[PDB]
Amino acid sequence: GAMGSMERASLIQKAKLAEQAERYEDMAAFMKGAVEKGEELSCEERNLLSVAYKNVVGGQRAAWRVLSSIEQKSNGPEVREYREKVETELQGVCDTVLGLLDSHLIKEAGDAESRVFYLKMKGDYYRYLAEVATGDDKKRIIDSARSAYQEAMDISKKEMPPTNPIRLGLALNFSVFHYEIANSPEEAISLAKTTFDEAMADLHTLSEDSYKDSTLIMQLLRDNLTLWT
Amino acid sequence: GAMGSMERASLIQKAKLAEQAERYEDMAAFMKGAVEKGEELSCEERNLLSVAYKNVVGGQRAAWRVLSSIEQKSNGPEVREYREKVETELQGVCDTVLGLLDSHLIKEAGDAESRVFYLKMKGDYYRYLAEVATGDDKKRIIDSARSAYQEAMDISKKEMPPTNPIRLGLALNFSVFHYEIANSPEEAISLAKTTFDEAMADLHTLSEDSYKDSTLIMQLLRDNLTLWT
Amino acid sequence: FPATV
Amino acid sequence: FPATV
Ligand SMILES: *CC(=O)NCC1CCN(C(=O)C2(Oc3ccccc3)CCCC2)CC1
Ligand SMILES: *CC(=O)NCC1CCN(C(=O)C2(Oc3ccccc3)CCCC2)CC1
Ligand SMILES: [Mg+2]
Ligand SMILES: [Mg+2]
Ligand SMILES: [Mg+2]
Ligand SMILES: [Mg+2]
Repeated sequence: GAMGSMERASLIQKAKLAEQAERYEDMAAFMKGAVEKGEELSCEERNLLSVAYKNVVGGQRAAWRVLSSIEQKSNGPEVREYREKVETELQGVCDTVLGLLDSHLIKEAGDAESRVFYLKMKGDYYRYLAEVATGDDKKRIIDSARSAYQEAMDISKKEMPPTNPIRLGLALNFSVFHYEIANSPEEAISLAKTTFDEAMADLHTLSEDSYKDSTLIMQLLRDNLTLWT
Repeated sequence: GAMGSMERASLIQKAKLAEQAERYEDMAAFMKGAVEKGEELSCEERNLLSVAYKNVVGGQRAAWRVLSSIEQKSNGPEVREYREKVETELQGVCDTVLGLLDSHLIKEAGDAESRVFYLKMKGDYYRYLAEVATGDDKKRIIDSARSAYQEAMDISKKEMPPTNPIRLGLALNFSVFHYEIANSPEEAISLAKTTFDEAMADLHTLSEDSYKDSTLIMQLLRDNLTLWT
Repeated sequence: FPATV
Repeated sequence: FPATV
């Protein structure tokens, strides 16, 4: 690939620099490069991968929502055309991420944390595809997201404590999936509440730093619950 | 060019959509396309061109400053390499803008407003080149910026009222050039103060809408003067 | 627009 | 960082 000639450590270093410069497209390219070196990623490296693509796709989703809103309120072909271009670009980014997961992140992920993180990611990028899909494709995409999230949940509940930030993050996102995507607000609320409640009871085992990581995500669960109830 | 197949009106419409979606790279591409249709730009179209490239180059300058700061404080080659890539990209954008001005915006600009706007732009993109240049190249780039700004000022003082937002904007930017680039803070302060004072005296001739445009830029002159004195 | 991570 | 337009 385009980053194939750069040292693995240099790609990671440059991803960190790109993050500091808020150059998220660059950061994603560097992290794609790093994945494509063929070695398993560390916890820090998974964070960098996730931050990079989440920010790129975040920007695309924000742009798409703006354009769709203008398209809706406008009901020439320029708005629909431009919305479709952004849509295609977003689809391309999701396909790239799913590709990375397929080649070969998930298949080599043997530990709970790595496997859950990647399965969570699979769920997230199908969820983004679902936001812009229609018809039968949408139904299949939605079910694919649900399958990935559910497998992640199953592993997380068996192998990780309820304060694990990856477990918490997964539940947060899967809860949003239920509410916004699958139109299952009771499942969304139940998942968020139970996740919060189980984590609360395990907080006493955490160092100050881990306590901060876990309670941050718990706040986001509360924030969403506040919106939904 | 890449946008050569799209209708002129559609390019402009899509630039406006891109602005709403904060897709400034897209906006710049659409406006480049529009310029390359060969017709003179309107006041609104010049605004769209300027907003698009100012935002793209703004992001690059912000990123470059972050990276340079990290490079400075770090005194491997990754920081210098990445800073140089961003630098080259910024240089490429400035070259594109200067190219548009050369092919053929300035030469066809016969009215005061169009010619001053484009000469101001020439000054701005040499100023951005100057921020990242060194040695003899830097001195020549700086002098090129100064020449463009000075010709713009000469036309503006002869042909435009002192409340004209293009005249005001020019003076604001040329003042910043003097202070930050040419190390002439007395010239910077004098230009900003005199511009503010001459505009103040002409405000009584403006409609409410023009009053708002002019006083906005006058506030920016005051803001800079506050920093400098 | 709900929180995700 | 001073204002420009
Ligand atoms: C060991 C490992 O793989 N760690 C991954 C990191 C876990 C902490 N973390 C976070 O808490 C935040 O993002 C995030 C949480 C859960 C899943 C995915 C991402 C970082 C800022 C918000 C929470 C980063 C990833
Ligand atoms: C007739 C014509 O060419 N008009 C150009 C516009 C003049 C108003 N304007 C502005 O006031 C702002 O930007 C700007 C001012 C001066 C020079 C260049 C840009 C818009 C927001 C800040 C002032 C837009 C351009
Ligand atoms: Mg489509
Ligand atoms: Mg359930
Ligand atoms: Mg250089
Ligand atoms: Mg003078």
